[PDB]
Amino acid sequence: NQYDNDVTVWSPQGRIHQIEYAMEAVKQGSATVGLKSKTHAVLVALKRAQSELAAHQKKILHVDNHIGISIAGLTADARLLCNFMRQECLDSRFVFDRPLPVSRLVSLIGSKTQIPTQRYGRRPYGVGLLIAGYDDMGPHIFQTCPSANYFDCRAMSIGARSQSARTYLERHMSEFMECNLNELVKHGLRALRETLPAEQDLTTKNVSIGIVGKDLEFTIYDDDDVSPFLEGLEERPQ
Amino acid sequence: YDRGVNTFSPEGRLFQVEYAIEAIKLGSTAIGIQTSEGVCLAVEKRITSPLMEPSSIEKIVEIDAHIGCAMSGLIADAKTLIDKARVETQNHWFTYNETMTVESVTQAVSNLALQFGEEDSRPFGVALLFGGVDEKGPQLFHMDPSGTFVQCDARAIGSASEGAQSSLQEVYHKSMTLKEAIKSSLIILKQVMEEKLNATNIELATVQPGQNFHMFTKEELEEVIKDI
Amino acid sequence: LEGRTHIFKIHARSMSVERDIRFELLARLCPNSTGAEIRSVCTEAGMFAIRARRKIATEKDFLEAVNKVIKSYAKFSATPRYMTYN
Amino acid sequence: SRRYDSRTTIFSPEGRLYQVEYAMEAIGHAGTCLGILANDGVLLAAERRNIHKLLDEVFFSEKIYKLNEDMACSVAGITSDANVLTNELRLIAQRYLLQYQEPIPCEQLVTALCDIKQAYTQFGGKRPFGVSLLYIGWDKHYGFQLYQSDPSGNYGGWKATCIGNNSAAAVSMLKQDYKEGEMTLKSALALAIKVLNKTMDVSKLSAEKVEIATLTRENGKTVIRVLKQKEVEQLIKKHEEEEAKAEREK
Amino acid sequence: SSAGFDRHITIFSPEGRLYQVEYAFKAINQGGLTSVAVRGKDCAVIVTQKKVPDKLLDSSTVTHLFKITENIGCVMTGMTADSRSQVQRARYEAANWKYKYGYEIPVDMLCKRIADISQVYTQNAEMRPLGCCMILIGIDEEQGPQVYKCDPAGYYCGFKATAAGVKQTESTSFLEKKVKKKFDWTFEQTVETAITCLSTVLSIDFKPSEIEVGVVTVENPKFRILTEAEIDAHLVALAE
Amino acid sequence: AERGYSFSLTTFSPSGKLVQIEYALAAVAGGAPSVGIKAANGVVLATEKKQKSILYDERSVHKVEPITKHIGLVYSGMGPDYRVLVHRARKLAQQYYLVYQEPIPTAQLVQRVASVMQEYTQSGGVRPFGVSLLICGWNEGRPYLFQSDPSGAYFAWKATAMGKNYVNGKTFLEKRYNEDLELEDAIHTAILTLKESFEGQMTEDNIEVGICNEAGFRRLTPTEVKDYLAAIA
Amino acid sequence: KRFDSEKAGDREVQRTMLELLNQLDGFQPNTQVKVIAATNRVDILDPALLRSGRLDRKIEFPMPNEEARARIMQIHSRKMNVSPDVNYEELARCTDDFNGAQCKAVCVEAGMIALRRGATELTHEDYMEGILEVQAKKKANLQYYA
Amino acid sequence: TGYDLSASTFSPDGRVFQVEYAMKAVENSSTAIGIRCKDGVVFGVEKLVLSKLYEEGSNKRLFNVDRHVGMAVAGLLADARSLADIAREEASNFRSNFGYNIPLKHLADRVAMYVHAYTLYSAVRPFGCSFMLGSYSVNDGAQLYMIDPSGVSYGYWGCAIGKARQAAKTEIEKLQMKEMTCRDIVKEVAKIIYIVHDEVKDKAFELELSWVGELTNGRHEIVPKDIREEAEKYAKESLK
Amino acid sequence: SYDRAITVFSPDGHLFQVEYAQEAVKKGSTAVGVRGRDIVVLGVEKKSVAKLQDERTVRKICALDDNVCMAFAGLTADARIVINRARVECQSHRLTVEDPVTVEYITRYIASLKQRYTQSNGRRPFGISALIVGFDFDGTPRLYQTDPSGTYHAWKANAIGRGAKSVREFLEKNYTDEAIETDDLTIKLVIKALLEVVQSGGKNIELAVMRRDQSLKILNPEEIEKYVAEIEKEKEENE
Ligand SMILES: Nc1ncnc2c1ncn2[C@@H]1O[C@H](COP(=O)(O)OP(=O)(O)OP(=O)(O)O)[C@@H](O)[C@H]1O
Repeated sequence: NQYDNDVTVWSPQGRIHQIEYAMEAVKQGSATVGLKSKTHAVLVALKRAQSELAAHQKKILHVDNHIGISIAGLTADARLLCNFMRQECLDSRFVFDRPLPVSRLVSLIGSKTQIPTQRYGRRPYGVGLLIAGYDDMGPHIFQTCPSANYFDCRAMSIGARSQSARTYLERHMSEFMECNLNELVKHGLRALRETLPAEQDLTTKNVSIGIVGKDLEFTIYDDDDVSPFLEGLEERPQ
Repeated sequence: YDRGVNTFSPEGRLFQVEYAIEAIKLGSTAIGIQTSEGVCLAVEKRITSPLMEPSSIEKIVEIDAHIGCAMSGLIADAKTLIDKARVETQNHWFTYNETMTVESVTQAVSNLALQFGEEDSRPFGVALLFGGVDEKGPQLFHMDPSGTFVQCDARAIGSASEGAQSSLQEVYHKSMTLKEAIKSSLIILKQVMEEKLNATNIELATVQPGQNFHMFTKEELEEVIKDI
Repeated sequence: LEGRTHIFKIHARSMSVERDIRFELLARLCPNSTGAEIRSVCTEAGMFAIRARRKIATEKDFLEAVNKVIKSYAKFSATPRYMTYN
Repeated sequence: SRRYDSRTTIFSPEGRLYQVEYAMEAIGHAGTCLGILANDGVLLAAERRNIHKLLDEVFFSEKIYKLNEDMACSVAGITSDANVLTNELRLIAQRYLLQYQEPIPCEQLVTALCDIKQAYTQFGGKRPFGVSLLYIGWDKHYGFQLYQSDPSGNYGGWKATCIGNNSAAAVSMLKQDYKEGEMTLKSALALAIKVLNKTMDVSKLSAEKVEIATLTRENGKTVIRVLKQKEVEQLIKKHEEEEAKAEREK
Repeated sequence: SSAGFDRHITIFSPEGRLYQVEYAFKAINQGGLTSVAVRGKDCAVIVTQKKVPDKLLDSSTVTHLFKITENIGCVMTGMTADSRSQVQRARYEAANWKYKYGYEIPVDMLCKRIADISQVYTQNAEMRPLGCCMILIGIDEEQGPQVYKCDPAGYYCGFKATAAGVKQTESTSFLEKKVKKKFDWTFEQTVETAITCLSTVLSIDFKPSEIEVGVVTVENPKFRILTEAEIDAHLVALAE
Repeated sequence: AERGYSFSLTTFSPSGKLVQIEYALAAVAGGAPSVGIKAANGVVLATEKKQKSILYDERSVHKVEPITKHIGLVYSGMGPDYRVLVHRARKLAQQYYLVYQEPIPTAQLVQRVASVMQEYTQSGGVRPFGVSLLICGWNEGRPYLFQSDPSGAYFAWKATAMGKNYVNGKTFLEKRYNEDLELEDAIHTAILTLKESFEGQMTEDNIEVGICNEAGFRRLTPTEVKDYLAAIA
Repeated sequence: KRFDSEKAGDREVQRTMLELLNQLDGFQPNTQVKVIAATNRVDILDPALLRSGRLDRKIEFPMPNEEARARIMQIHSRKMNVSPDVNYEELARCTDDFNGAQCKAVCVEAGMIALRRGATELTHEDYMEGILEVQAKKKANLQYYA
Repeated sequence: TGYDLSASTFSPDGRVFQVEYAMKAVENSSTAIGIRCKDGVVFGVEKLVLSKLYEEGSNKRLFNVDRHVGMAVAGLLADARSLADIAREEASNFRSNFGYNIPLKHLADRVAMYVHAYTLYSAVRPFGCSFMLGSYSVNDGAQLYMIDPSGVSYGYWGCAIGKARQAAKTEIEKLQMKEMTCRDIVKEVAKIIYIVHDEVKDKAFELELSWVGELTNGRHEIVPKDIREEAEKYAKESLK
Repeated sequence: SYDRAITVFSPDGHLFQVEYAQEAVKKGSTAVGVRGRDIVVLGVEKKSVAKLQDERTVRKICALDDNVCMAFAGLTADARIVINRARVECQSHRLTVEDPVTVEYITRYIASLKQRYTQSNGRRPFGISALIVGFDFDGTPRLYQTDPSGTYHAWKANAIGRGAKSVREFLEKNYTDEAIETDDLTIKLVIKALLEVVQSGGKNIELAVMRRDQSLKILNPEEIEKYVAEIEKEKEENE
């Protein structure tokens, strides 16, 4: 047990447990599913609260005009990178007078979190960011992990028991590329409805939804903005 | 098996942050309440001996003219955050010619919520209750030593945060007037105090758009006492 | 926090308990006391009862000694279990 | 690196300073000095742990180190560990003369060096100074003054001292000798001779192993008399006749 | 003796000995190489080799011969990772002396300035001692050639003929008796004895293409080494 | 605590003794014998250098590394950290030489170096110098011989010795050497006390005798070493 | 065999094993009646175990894959009742590092709650309920961690 | 007993446990190989498939550092992009102060001094990335270098990292390599790529291929699937 | 072996270097003090004076200004640090804005400086405390305290050290509201606590009284010698 003390030690299997322990903080986050189609992208998050009267904690928040994002895990290191996220945005918007494609943009975040995962005494950053943005080639859905590995996809699901959403996704996510914004949002929440316990809501204000497009600027939709999205759907079976 | 306290333990999460939560057990508790008419907040000074002077220790301080606040746990720990937060709202009124209202104070403190670190220091275990009146009217916000800001309309801290909020979440239905919640708080106050209620035991925090400031006054603190 | 009174319920049958005693009041003052450390509460109750020659023990009677029995016994060791495995 | 840190600076669970308690055990050993009240002068004496006669003794003042022409300090501890503090306080005493042009008083001279030893105890985890040295001098206000330094960063200054191990039989005798001041500078030195003769381990009052330096107040030179060991032997045999005279009573 | 965490850092021991530093003894064993230095009257000859486990091995890239200066070359042992970081430092101070001083380099005392940087490596709080072993030749004016072998303890060492390493202990045993007595040394005499001193150790005696023989002799002072041509001729010359 | 920049590793034992500094004395005891004698006109040093193999030539590596033209010196025990303070003393002796314009005495080399050497031991993360320096030279017409230690304490000895069995060679230098003698007689007993722990073979390369003349230090070549000692002492 | 001996607590057997290994070496007729050996960890392995008569077939068992973890839980339950309405895909993918013996405890805990539930019928969501139950760890939750 | 804690300390067996754990850390990653023909250098990367996982052509370990240089990397992907930016910034310093193509020999040497340095300090940690460096030029030619986390700089005609199959580099000697023009080479390597690494471990997978050499006039880019299309064309019919 | 943490702190509910530093407080020298409308009195004892040394070197009370007095309990090592520190603080305060801030600037200086002194790494918390003595402007008294956690607080009575010094503050509560109307009895309270506190030697006892805005002076053995005689007489009047 004396060889497990420090961070620098690689396991007898060759793995650093500190990144794995930071993966636990991402799993304890709310269930959220980001996704994109071949035309428009929709990301959905879940709001949580410690007490009844406490307002539901927001996750999806607007940063760039064409880039929406969700959040999970450590909020501290997220708000830090959040101020750093605003920075690089206005940087290219000032010098280059153009936005930043999400491809090369996240490559800076992965390198930003590389130093704290290396030097002794530094800690990784638990991060649940699901990034959806539009460059000239269309939408992109990346992922974020304390290992600093972002994977381009059409959709991903993170948070508590969010693997159940992927199982609904893998067959549907291939068929969700052709659907317009309207049915996509309600089909989007159909993925997260099995991620919550089936015996209770799933209310209007406990869920986060946002939509962004090539010609559509990303707008946060919550509380009464979800009412048109939740209406006209079928309940889960028994 | 204590590694760096910052190192994300086997469970895992920060040690010192997990420890600083227990630091609330060694200090008194408060009770927040919010209403459309105004925001009222109560506390207990936890007087051990009569030698303690009531105005010496105060658990409610006003960060901005219209923005009050409440501390938790220790005193001097919040005092560094309290006093420095007063510089924040003042410079905002210098650049924008308008003071921070109930919101830009939160993000100001939320950015500094965890500044701690070993290399490149120690996080405070003091919970903060942010009151005030913004353009949306009277509002009360809450934050925790872990650093995550979650909006809590009426929040209680201290070791009584468990019990005091349990009955408090039921009575927050919007059909209750501000005057009904004022006397509802002292019911929980007399239950959580071992010493009989006196002028030196407790204080009140009430802020309203029309009546101000206020802050709070003197000799009106003793009127709610004898009514117990 | 609401279960510390259950160990006081079985101890409420010990000796003679006054009806003014509130078990929910002293429960919060003694964290991580289980049933062993609050077994001394009703002990120190009867302990100082015969020391003072009195018969029963009111809440305020022993709880004044209970706030001492937690702190004065925490001077040498505060009885953490975190440091055992750590 | 938290396990490699031995928590030198940080305290002990018992309330004592963990590093300082083991520090002062070296002060009880090694250096041996003494001090007493004297009129129109002050005397200092020390016994060497280097007293082995194979040395050259070309250093002249060794354990007696003289920081300034008007001030000397008797050191107890490691030589080079103290030599860092010597030139330091020597410069502190010299920088005082620079911005002032007036001799540095003894009060603030001790509080300045004790804080230097304290800085390493309070932070940095650095090795604290295990050197405890005396102080002598004169000022226009309080006159003759005696002081002592402690490893914890405190001034141990009094009008008497016991350093660091032996002199025991003379210690309690100094409390019977507590009659304050006299001179006849040779009479106060005579009292110091019965201390060195009786309480020495090999006794015999070896002259080459000890050195006596006396500061005589003089206006305005303040002449410091450093004995050449030629007049020490006659000073040794001076009180040995008095000590033989003191035993004539009983 | 060991007490506390001293096993986990680089410092002294309760008995005043060393552990980390002495674990660098076998740090050369993982490489499993050998280098022997032989110096003559006007010449100095180094003998080394390399292992070829696979036919994909390139002779130029896996070449263990390092050239510091045109006049003065070198060779290493042990793991080649730590050696390369010391290569540029041997080139660095070289160019410093060529620039500032402008002559044939401290053929004698250069090992002091190199071992100083090598001692900084050892004297650092937490850093790798870099157990690579430095070996240099030398050229001076009317001093004849020079041979120097430095070890990563931070000290300067060099002599006529020196061999230190895994199997180099048995190689010096033959060189002690071979040099004296009394004898002189010519060009081919030092090249022929480079194998015989190793012949007391292993000397599998196979195709010379794998072994590299460093040679420096004073005609044109510039250090240099041939390719595969007459090294085999010197290998068949010593065996009659 | 704090950085990790190597705070002091030296602590105090329950009796107050130094931990790793006293262990550096074991390297001095486990080192090589070095002797020196202060008598009359000047100081004489006798060191011991023996090759572990027949392939080592002593004409290259020199044990005596004089700090100044008039100042010689030798060492005992442990090289790698020795050359650090040597060259450091070369840079440090210049401030006294440039500002005060004078061939700095050995006593000032003792005060300045031992202060930095003591500060080096106070600084942690680094192993203290295991080198015991014998400082000699000629100043103000009267030479000096001073001995330092890893802890920094400086002494003064007529005839001193270090290394293996240094307490036995110190008694021989206390008896056979007394009062003061000429440099020629000083070289005699300096080799005799060096031949104590020396092997049964003594040649020009086995022992090297440095001498500090009143005219300043002059390092004798192995020639004069084999001429006077052959026939040692 | 430790490093510095003697000796361990396994004394009689470490001589017995190397004797069990010895008669395989010195005596050829011992090739009769093949012997199977089993270990729960590879941390300590005697290099003498390598031989024809000694340990030969060696295959490292990792945690079974998602297809195998779903299988074994069903094939351990073939002796007992298996609940219908099961996708078998969801319970498979949610299992990471979970032991096969713990998969048996999943149907146990799901069968223990069937008592207080009053109905012996189980649902596909009850599997993943008992799957996440035993691991990761128990029983606490994440607070104060932001 | 804790000798593997500090990366600045040795081990009782006289080596670096931090590197021994780093060597097998790259082995657990998917296979990324490399090979060099006469006028070119070939790279390859395997992309594993478990569930879906995501869009094809994502997070490919093939990167382009410079005009004539490229990256075939294995191990942890985030540590590779950091070394990709360091090699990119180093290539930016060479194109600035000088302005011509950075030689592959010293480009690997600069990274060799970096990867070696992080292994020396206990503060930082070693690298879990073992990558391949290769390039071609008209004035240089085709070279390929194999860099290991220990910091050893060297190269062969070919090397293999990632998964332990290693049978995909066996058929290369059964086919013409240095004789071929690097064009048909692309499809000649991919035959056993599909055969070995059996579907029992991973049901599905995906292959990336990159090349740099004369046909691109020194430029480096990933060979498209539609052009010349014979990459995966000949790969499907060569499985038997 | 030795298993402990430092900062901060421990799940057991109590800090380490903080409340343990309170043991280095309570073990400090016994000292008392009171406040009044005109003359404020203080006291110190348990200095273990052997009669053979100089009393001015062991003096436990200094003054930043004639208005504000310093009283601390603990080791004298960190004392001169704070003495050099705080005097420069109240100096730079004297420098700009000549009219000083009243009692809330200085009491929060050492308190907050000690709070951040437990904050940054490489800073070991002080195991000593202090209580400010003096008089507020317009004839009001001022007294406060310093806490290892940095919390400033005002007391009606100063009781620290052993349990014998706590009786001195108990006797002040027996004077109720009116007492004392003469300064004679207020000084005699220290002469009465001289017997109760410590070894009752009549030596280590030292006091100074500041009447209104007049700068106090150390009591010479004349006034306090006369008030020591009435302390036993006033206790005999109650019999
Ligand atoms: N909630 C409770 N109800 C009843 N009794 C309790 C409770 N908590 C503690 N006790 C009593 O406290 C006493 C002390 O327990 P004890 O210290 O012997 O546990 P333990 O056997 O040491 O635990 P472990 O084996 O984990 O070390 C027990 O006899 C028990 O009866």
